Amino acid sequence: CRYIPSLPDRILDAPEIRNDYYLNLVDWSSGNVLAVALDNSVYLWSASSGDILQLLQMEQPGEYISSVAWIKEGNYLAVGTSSAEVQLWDVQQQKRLRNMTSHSARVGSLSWNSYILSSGSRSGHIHHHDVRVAEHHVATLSGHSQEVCGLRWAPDGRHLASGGNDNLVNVWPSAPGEGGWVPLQTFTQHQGAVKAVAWCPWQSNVLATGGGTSDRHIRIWNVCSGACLSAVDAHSQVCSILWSPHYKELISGHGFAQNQLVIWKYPTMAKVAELKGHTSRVLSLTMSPDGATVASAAADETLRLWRCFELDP
Repeated sequence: CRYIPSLPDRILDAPEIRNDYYLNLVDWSSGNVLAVALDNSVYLWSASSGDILQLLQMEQPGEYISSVAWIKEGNYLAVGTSSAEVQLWDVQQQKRLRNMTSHSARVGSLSWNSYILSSGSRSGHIHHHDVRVAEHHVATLSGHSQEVCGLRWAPDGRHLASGGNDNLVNVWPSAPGEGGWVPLQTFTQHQGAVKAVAWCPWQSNVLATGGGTSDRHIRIWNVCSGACLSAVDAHSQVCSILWSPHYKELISGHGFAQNQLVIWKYPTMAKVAELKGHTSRVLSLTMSPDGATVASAAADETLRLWRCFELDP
C-alpha cells in the first residue's frame, strides 16, 4: 500500500549555497517555514503559502552564514556566522535581538534545548548560551580537536550529542555531573567526519550517527551502555540522518556517487527506498512539522522536497 514517490514533489532554488560540508545551512520550523542560508543571506520560505522573506544579509566583506536553527516554537531563528557570532533573530519583526560572541572561529552547528542554545565551532569547542541573560555564555564543552559539524540535543533534553571532523562522537550530559563537563561517551569507530547526528524519537537513549567519505557507515548507539547496536555500510559519505515514526524508519543523505537519500526500516536496517535526483553531494536534511516531507539541501544549488513519509488515507 505504501507509495514512496521516486522524485521530489517540489524543488526550491538555492543559488549560491555554500558547498562546505561542515556547515548546517537549512532548518524547517514548527511553523512550517524553511530557513535557508545562501552565502551571506538567510531566506525564509513558507511551505504553506510559498511566500519568501530575505531575513538578513551579512554586513561585512567576506562574511557568510555558517549555521541556522529554529527555536522550538518557530518564532526565533539562531544564525551562526563566519565571524564567530551566534545571532538571535525575531523573524516576524525581522529584527536581530542578539549578536552573541564567545567563540574563536566560525559557528557551523547549532541546537536548542528550551532557552539554552548550544553552538559548535570550527575551533572544536561547544558553548551553551542562556539567551535570556546578559552574560549568555554559561558553559564550555571541549571534546573535539577539529570542527564541530553535528550538534543535537536529545528530544527529552537528557543528552547532547556532537560529531566532529576529528572523527569523534561525544555524548554530553545535560548539566555538570560527577565528572564536570566531560563526555558520558566518546565513540571513535567512525573513520571520517561525523556530521550526521540524530536521536530516536521513540527510544530516549538511542542515537544514530554517520561518517564521511572515509567511513561511509551509519551507526546506532545506546548512549547509556555505550554499545553500538548496529553498524551499516552505506557505501557513501553520510551527511545527515533523520528518524521517522510514521513507519519507524531512518533516512540518510549521501554523496558520491549516487548523491541519493536512502530510507531504512528500523530496527532491521533493511533498505526500503533510494531517492535519486540531486546531481551533486547532499549536504543536509530537515523534516517538515507533519513528518511527511524531507527537504534535502545539496551542492547542486537546490533543495528537494521529498514527500516520502506520508500517511496516505
